[PDB]
Amino acid sequence: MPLVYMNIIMAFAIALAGLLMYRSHLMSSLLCLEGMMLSLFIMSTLIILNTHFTLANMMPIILLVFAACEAALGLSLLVMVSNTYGTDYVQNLNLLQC
Amino acid sequence: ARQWQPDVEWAEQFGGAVMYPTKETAHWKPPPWNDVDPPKDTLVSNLTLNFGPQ
Amino acid sequence: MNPIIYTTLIMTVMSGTMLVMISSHWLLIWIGFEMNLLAMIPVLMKNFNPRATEAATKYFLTQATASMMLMMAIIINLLYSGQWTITKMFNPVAMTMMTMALAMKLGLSPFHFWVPEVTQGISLQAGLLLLTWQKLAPLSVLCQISQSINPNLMLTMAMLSILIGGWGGLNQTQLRKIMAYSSIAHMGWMTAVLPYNTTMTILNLLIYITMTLAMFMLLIHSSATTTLSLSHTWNKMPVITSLMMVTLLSMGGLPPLSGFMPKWMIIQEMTKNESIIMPTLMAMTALLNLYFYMRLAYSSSLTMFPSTNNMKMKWQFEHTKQMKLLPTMIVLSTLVLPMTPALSSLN
Amino acid sequence: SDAPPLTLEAIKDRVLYVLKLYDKIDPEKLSVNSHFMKDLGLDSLDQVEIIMAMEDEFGFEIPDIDAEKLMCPQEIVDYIADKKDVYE
Amino acid sequence: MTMMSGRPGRVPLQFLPNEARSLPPPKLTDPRLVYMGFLGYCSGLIDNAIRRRPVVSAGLHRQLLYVTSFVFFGYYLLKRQDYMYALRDHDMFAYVKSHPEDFPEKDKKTYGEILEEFHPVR
Amino acid sequence: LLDLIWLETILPKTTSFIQMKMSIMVSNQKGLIKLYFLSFLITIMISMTLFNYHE
Amino acid sequence: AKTLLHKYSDIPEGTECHRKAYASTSIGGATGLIVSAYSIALKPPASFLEGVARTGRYTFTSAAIGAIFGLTSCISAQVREKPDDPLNYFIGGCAGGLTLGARTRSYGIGAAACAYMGLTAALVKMGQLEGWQVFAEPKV
Amino acid sequence: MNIMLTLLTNVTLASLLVLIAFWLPQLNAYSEKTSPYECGFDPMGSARLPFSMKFFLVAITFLLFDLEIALLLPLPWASQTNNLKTMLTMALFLLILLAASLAYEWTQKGLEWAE
Amino acid sequence: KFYIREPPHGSPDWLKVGLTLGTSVFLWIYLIKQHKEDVLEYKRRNGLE
Amino acid sequence: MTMYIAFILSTIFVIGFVGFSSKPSPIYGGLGLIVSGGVGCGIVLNFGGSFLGLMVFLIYLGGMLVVFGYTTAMATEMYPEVWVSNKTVFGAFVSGLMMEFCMVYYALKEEEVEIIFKFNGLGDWVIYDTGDSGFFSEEAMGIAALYSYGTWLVIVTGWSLLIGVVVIMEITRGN
Ligand SMILES: CCCCCCCCCCCCCCCCCC(=O)OC[C@H](COP(=O)([O-])OCC(O)COP(=O)([O-])OC[C@@H](COC(=O)CCCCCCCCCCCCCCCCC)OC(=O)CCCCCCCCCCCCCCCCC)OC(=O)CCCCCCCCCCCCCCCCC
Ligand SMILES: CCCCCCCCCCCCCCCCCC(=O)OC[C@H](COP(=O)([O-])OCC(O)COP(=O)([O-])OC[C@@H](COC(=O)CCCCCCCCCCCCCCCCC)OC(=O)CCCCCCCCCCCCCCCCC)OC(=O)CCCCCCCCCCCCCCCCC
Ligand SMILES: CCCCCCCCCCCCCCCCC[C@@H](O)O[C@H](CO[C@H](O)CCCCCCCCCCCCCCC)COP(=O)(O)OCC[N+](C)(C)C
Ligand SMILES: CCCCCCCCCCCCCCCCC[C@@H](O)O[C@H](CO[C@H](O)CCCCCCCCCCCCCCC)COP(=O)(O)OCC[N+](C)(C)C
Ligand SMILES: CCCCCCCCCCCC(=O)SCCNC(=O)CCNC(=O)[C@H](O)C(C)(C)COP(=O)(O)O
Repeated sequence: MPLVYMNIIMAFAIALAGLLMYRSHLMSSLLCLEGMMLSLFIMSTLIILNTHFTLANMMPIILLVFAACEAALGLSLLVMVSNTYGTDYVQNLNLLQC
Repeated sequence: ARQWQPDVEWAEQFGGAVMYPTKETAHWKPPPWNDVDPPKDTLVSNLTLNFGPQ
Repeated sequence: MNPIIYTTLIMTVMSGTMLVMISSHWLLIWIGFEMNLLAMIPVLMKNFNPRATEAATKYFLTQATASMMLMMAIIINLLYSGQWTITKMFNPVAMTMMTMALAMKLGLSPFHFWVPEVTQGISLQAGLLLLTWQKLAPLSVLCQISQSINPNLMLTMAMLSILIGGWGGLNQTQLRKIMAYSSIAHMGWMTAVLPYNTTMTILNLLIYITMTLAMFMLLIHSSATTTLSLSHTWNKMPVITSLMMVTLLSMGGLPPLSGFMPKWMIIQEMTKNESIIMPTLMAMTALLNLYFYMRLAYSSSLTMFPSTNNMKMKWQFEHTKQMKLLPTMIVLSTLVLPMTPALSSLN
Repeated sequence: SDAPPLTLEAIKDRVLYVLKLYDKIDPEKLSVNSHFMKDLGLDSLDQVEIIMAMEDEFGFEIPDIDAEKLMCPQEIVDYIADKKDVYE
Repeated sequence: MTMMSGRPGRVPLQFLPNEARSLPPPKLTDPRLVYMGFLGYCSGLIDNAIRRRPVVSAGLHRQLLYVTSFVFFGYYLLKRQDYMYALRDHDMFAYVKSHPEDFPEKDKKTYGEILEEFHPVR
Repeated sequence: LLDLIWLETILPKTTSFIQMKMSIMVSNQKGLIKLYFLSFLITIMISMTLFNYHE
Repeated sequence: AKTLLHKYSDIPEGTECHRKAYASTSIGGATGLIVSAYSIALKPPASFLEGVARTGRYTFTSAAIGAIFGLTSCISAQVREKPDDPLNYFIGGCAGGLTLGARTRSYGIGAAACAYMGLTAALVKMGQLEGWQVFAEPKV
Repeated sequence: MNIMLTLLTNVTLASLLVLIAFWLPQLNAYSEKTSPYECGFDPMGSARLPFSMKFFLVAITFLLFDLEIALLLPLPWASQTNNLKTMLTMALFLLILLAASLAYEWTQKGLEWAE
Repeated sequence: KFYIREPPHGSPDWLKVGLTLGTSVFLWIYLIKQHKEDVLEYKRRNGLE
Repeated sequence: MTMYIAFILSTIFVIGFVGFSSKPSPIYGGLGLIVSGGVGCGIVLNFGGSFLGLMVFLIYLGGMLVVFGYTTAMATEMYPEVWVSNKTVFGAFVSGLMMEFCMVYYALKEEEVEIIFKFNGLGDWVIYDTGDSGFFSEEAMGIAALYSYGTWLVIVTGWSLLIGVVVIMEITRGN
């Protein structure tokens, strides 16, 4: 594997790590979700272009579409949470325990 | 001469948030009767702006 | 929410699950998971009540993270072999990533934390759907890629799920958290036998689904979500508590009830593969589930708790809406052991 | 767990620390039973500042009434004990 | 692992292949069918119990439908199960036939020639 | 000494105490996603090296 | 990962007690590090110094248990001239169990840990001897 | 390579203009001069306080509608296929569902800003 | 009697009763016919009769 | 090794990921993701995927505009954080930069195996095709085949987008 593939995979790992390690703002985590989607898009596009798989050229576009549905979903939830607390802090989501 | 059935002091053992109360967990409270918490009347501030003189 | 909108969201959830179940292309399986989650989020929020918003946000974050790892595993597998067909997963790093993503989706330990919170935060109908229908797609994927699954990782998560479900259920007074921990333990039982025999996995899933449907419908019939609220039901509908006690005993796995069939069928299978310690530990650990089922049975049916005066008014009214499949579900969840050999029809 | 079981001795120690933290009062001169107005020559406005310092210290609102009578440290201790339900 | 999921010539969603017609159908007095009917009767009784109706005599048409549906489903379930076990036996015998060196026929000694250890109980 | 105390202590009382302690430890999570998503990260990292780095 | 297990397993039982004890100490230290990581994640320590102190405490406890177990099991297998005997592992099991009781400073934990760690270690020795499989590869 | 040179040239020109703007004239910066502007009176609160979005649902909807232009942008190349009947059915299907999405949001009062 | 006339009462819903009984008899007739056909086909294939 | 253009672009991609993965103020986080989107567009252009790179850049520009608008409303935080405004954010940023440089150095002059496989460098130019033919763009034909081959994909994508409109309208209803 060339250095570009490892750079893309490292980008995905950094974003996943960013998602997993929460700070305070919910939106900061939605941004890491978007970054994971972007890294997947670039990785799959590079693999598809390199092997000249013509039909697969439509799959990153599809991959983009469901990226928006996931973002629009998340932002929707971020609205409701904010409407309850006046803040998007994940500390407030502690009504339910394990 | 009567079979023993549970009373209030027995029933109250299961009324807690958790079956085994713990120093830290004794401050947990049971959920509301409907799953509706009191509305958190958060003060969403209105922006204050000076329109004029200049 | 409008009834037509609710109906179409339910159909979209089912359509996503079926899309996962009929696809041969990995991208379509991923799309099915995405479509399932998209329609699943509003069903959890049908009653607003901010605890539902919290449960929906936690569920969305967990499932979106799992979806991302699933897509990454698909792409790694494609990189190491120009293959999109769901098969034995030519790359082992991709296989580990895929197993972890599916374990997060199912809620196996240690990815189990979200199940009790989301289940407690949503209504009983939403909990029924979440704990029955939502398991079909990930388990159907795991059955397909089972041959390439690493036994050490899958069995570690299975044992952890059984232990953690058993331990967590002991501390619960809320009925939905009890159901969640029971679900975690039964998921562990399902996934322990998966690398050896997928027919046993399917059989356990079906029996667990009928038992969970019966239990959730009995909890909907008597509008009880706590132990003390359920302890009033003997004084209003004794038959419901009697059927609940028998269903709880079956869920415990005691013979000659239906619950026993899967464990009996899994242990035997694991003994044909020279696995002895693992089934013994799993069977001994399931006694924790049996204990916290027996405690609920003591609370609701085997003794009579004090009642309230206003309950007298409830004596004058009947349950209006009837669940037609509840009697069949109860009978199927209890009296089905003599037809065990019919499991051969599942392969 | 939540706050510890506060006792009268803690209340007295905190109240006396607050008083000795006040500039217009010499520390070693003040006692637990020293009247604010008579013993320390403190005016009505000074007492108001001290009560507000108590509200900051113990975190609860003492109305204008029931503050017009807390005229020595001991009465402050008794008032806080009554409000917080502390007996021993 | 799936033992027969991908058996050659298998129709995806058939539930009852044509070759299964070569097997004797289960008798209508099959004890398994009678147990399915008993399950249907119990479902009808529980239906009467939950709805707060006279358990034994409330709805005879409904109880009859419960019994009939359970028996009707059980008949085809039994046919599929019997066919699937017949397939397992067919494949196992064919494989033993086609791999003689893996299942060697062993000439058996008599107990007069075998030397078993004796462990006295005392 | 034996029937009412030590035979109770070794088999059933020890088992009940151990299960109660383990249940309290397992179920005492405050419900903050920041804690158990970090737990998820630790779990993922272990899987990649402990079970993945030797296939 | 797997290397730490084979480092302990490659040394013959009643020989080279220093190297066997070092390998067991490494295994124990790794286990303590994993426990510390999960404990810090699920129960934050309220400051960095407290986190470091808790991690050091757990890791030192686990490594001490491993060192004592390995040292006493190897020494017992070498003086009794009987390797491949589970009693050496039982003796190592309460070596580690008494170490745990000393570390937590309680007699009851120490006695329970004797019993349970010794039984578990003897069972592991029996499984090594007889080929018992914890995770079994599918064959049928 | 030519486009990279063009981008570098444009950014360099803009940055040089900023540098001349900041280093050529005489600066006499003082506290009153650098204070925030709100028409002559000092600001009441912070400009970093939450500022409500009344079109929040249109903003979320714009995310989905923006992804549909990505699906419709390859249409010029799709008109060159032999299966024009299949292609035209799919193109119209995507635009009808796009219009239906707008119709649902419009009728259910989704395009109205919150008060 | 009752205060509210309790619409489902002494005259049962004859359409539903008829549908239930018709479904039961239709299922039974179909099952007997199916079993007869299965026996005939089994004997035909196995050279018994 | 030639001009190191692709390696430089991928490094800037990783640096932007580290920037928004640091979890500072979202306004800043949005900027880092925009930088990453532009640089990933450049990477894809350097491989013959003009349409895909431009489309992803456009999509992420729109999404980040919506995120900026949402940040000013629901994630404002009166003293917003830059990478040097807090020890945690700076520590995470420095950890990301150091880890990327360490991985690059270990994979560059020597040939280490990190998780999956190894790398020697050689520049990404080595793995190209040499194919010489065409009056069309292969990427464009592959994307355009969505309307003739991908009928099922169009159906599921369109249904999902319509359902997404319905779902967002249901979630924010409240009541
Ligand atoms: C191995 C072999 C075995 C396999 C086993 C498989 C698994 C077995 C089962 C697994 C577990 C199942 C769990 C089910 C959970 C369901 C949750 C639920 O409904 O709530 C519980 C519900 C609670 O009721 P309640 O709370 O009292 O009622 C209050 C209301 O909820 C208050 O709500 P309301 O006021 O809004 O009321 C509205 C109400 C009233 O309803 C109405 O008014 C109807 C209105 C009509 C509107 C029409 C809209 C049309 C436009 C939408 C179009 C959408 C298209 C989507 C597709 C897009 C494709 C791209 O509607 C509903 O209540 C729900 C409607 C359900 C609709 C079902 C849609 C099915 C979709 C199928 C998808 C697959 C299609 C193919 C896809 C192919 C791939 C692409 O009661 C129960 O359901 C009890 C449990 C029932 C379980 C059934 C037992 C299992 C099945 C047994 C039958 C045989 C099964 C095997 C079949 C074999 C094959 C032939
Ligand atoms: C149906 C079946 C029937 C069976 C069922 C019933 C029987 C079974 C259950 C009953 C026995 C189980 C009890 C086991 C130990 C439990 C200890 C406990 O509960 O701790 C919590 C309890 C609470 O601790 P704490 O509240 O945290 O601290 C405050 C202290 O209480 C207050 O502190 P303190 O100052 O008052 O005292 C602390 C300190 C100060 O001590 C004292 O104050 C007084 C002295 C106490 C120890 C004296 C032992 C020395 C002499 C005994 C020699 C053997 C017996 C005679 C044999 C004759 C041979 C013909 O104690 C020590 O320093 C002693 C350290 C260790 C020395 C003893 C260990 C020697 C092991 C024996 C090796 C045998 C190998 C095979 C031999 C083959 C030939 C026979 O701790 C204690 O108070 C008890 C400590 C005394 C333990 C030693 C006594 C047991 C001796 C035999 C044990 C073997 C039984 C188990 C077999 C399996 C294990 C491998
Ligand atoms: C608690 C007991 C379980 C209850 C289960 C629900 C009861 C209702 C039955 C559901 C009706 C649908 C089944 C029959 C309709 C047509 C079936 C056909 O279309 O599908 C076939 C499949 O047939 C079904 O598998 C058989 C369904 C029979 C279920 C009953 C077995 C229960 C186990 C024994 C417990 C005792 C139950 C007795 C009931 C009282 C296709 O086979 P195939 O596509 O190649 O296999 C797919 C899975 N593979 C490839 C991975 C193997
Ligand atoms: C159209 C777009 C392209 C334009 C093409 C031309 C590019 C022009 C460059 C842009 C900068 C324009 C600035 C013009 C004024 C000079 C400002 C500065 O550079 O001069 C002084 C630089 O001197 C400094 O004091 C430091 C001097 C020495 C210390 C380090 C320099 C070391 C170089 C060695 C010099 C010795 C002889 C070298 C011979 C080659 C700073 O003085 P300062 O007051 O702050 O700034 C305000 C300037 N005012 C007064 C005119 C308003
Ligand atoms: C940031 C800085 C800007 C400054 C802000 C400007 C503030 C202007 C506020 C002006 C309002 C008044 O004068 S209010 C009118 C105040 N005058 C009276 O009340 C008359 C009777 N005098 C008394 O009661 C005592 O002398 C007394 C000392 C009051 C104590 O009383 P005690 O005997 O009970 O301690």
